[PDB]
Amino acid sequence: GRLILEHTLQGHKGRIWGVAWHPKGNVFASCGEDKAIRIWSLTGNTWSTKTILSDGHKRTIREIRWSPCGQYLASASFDATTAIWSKSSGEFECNATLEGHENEVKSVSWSRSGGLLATCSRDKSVWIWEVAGDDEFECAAVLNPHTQDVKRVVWHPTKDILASASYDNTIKMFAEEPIDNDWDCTATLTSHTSTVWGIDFDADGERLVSCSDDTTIKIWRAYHPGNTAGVATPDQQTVWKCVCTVSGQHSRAIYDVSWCKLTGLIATACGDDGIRIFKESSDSKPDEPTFEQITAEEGAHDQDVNSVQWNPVVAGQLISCSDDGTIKIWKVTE
Amino acid sequence: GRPTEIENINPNVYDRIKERVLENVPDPFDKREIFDLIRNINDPEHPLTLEELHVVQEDLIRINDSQNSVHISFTPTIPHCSMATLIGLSIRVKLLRSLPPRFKVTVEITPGTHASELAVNKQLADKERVAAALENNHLAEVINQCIAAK
Amino acid sequence: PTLLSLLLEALSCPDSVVQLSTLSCLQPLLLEAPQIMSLHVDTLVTKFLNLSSSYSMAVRIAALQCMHALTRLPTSVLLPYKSQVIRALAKPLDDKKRLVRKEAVSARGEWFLLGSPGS
Ligand SMILES: [K+]
Repeated sequence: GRLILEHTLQGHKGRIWGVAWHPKGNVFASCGEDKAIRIWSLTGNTWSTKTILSDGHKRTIREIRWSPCGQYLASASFDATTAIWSKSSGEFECNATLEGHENEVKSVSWSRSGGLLATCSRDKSVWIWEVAGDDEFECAAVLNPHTQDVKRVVWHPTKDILASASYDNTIKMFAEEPIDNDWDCTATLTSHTSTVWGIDFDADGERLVSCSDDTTIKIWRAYHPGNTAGVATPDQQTVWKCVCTVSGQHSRAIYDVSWCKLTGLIATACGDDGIRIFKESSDSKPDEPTFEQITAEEGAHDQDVNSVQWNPVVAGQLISCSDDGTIKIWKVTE
Repeated sequence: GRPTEIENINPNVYDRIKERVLENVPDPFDKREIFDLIRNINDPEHPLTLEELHVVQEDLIRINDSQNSVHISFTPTIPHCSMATLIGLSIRVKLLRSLPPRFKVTVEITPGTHASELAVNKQLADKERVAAALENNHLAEVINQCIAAK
Repeated sequence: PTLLSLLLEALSCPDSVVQLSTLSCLQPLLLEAPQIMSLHVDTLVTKFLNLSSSYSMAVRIAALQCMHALTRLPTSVLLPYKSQVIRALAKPLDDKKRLVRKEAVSARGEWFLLGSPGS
């Protein structure tokens, strides 16, 4: 396999934290240290910034995430707020602001349905919000299960399940009981020896990647009751198990991982400035899967690679950002 | 991760050594230069430098210019120093500003010299928490007092 | 024209002796007459950065010492340059000589303190 660099973008001033593809795949957004969000549209063969969003946050914007509808965008920043931007007038303005977190907000995520919004912060908490309209936002649950800084929140692709990665080396699943009408923690995943930075589900949603500060990525499989293997859940809820651990592939902490829903490829953003692509082996067993590194670009950036995101529309197109102040769009060929 | 097999030698390394085979002479980064960057950092609470309190020492610094790696080991004044993270943070900020970005800096407590060394090392190694800490105006001001040269 | 205009135009002279000559005059002017020097910040910042990458080790040193001396100008007029200067001064931090790297550390460190919580 080969990883090919297509474009390099330097819109922001300073380090760039997050990038995310629009569900149409022709537009992406980026946030960074400059406290500004840049919307990038593709005209011809060149990518360019069409709009610049400023003054929405007083502090650094860590992550931005598109709605499943793709109309409006939400940003988690260090000013303990999560801003909501909307293009109702043909131009993007900040209509609503979500406050409540005690410290810096680290992550946002949208559910598959699009009516649920989840945030996590350095206050060891994971919040879930309800969206009844653009003029209305209602807090659904405030959860404090994590003992340390919560790094990321990611929703399940097919179902309304929430996953959270934390500085406490653990991952936590969250599901709501129908009879109870309240959110609760489903299971706790404990195999990493250091901070869990990133998480991403596979296409169907029965598996999960996680990258951590321990320079390893792990594959988690969801086991429901009555599994053939023989794994039993003392509670009614499902349990996840570490069925694969890739080690020695990364020199430093892995800050982000993305699992493509079109190809099944896995990309990692490491602190050694390197992007690595992993693909599941052809004969890999469903209880002990084997993943092999097909291609990598050790000099993908001049500094730490902060985020990697596959394109939902264009198969094999990857985007990444780094502390060197660059956004790079890649094309992988198996 | 795993060490390179003894039978193999990396082509980029071999060529790069042959490139070096070919005033204008370059000066490599060494322990002394890094030590000169952190020796005069002031203690947050006392009118002494980290060198005078033996918090930083030249032989507690490891660096490889070619491999783009710097390791700093600092010894807190007391085994339960409540300023260990602040002191280690001042070292990072000075090195973050003074070193080329190609250098990956690791700042850890000298082993066995502090009760919470694992927890402190983990904070200083988290670039996100370090970045968020610098956006605290009171915290960045105290750091600048320690980093100031006079 | 004025001697100041001749000192500024001397920064573009390809001769290294002329560059070292005008730089030795500009640094005290930056330190003792900052209000007058602030009018020419754009050409001072531009030319000093170019000279910090000259073939001459002495020129690179003198150029960075002026970059340090620029921080004596009023802070309100330096801040629109603070970002690009910190990015530009990252290159002399990796210069092949210790003596010039030392000046790059000193100059860049003072440009970090322009937007500083401390006065
Ligand atoms: K000043």
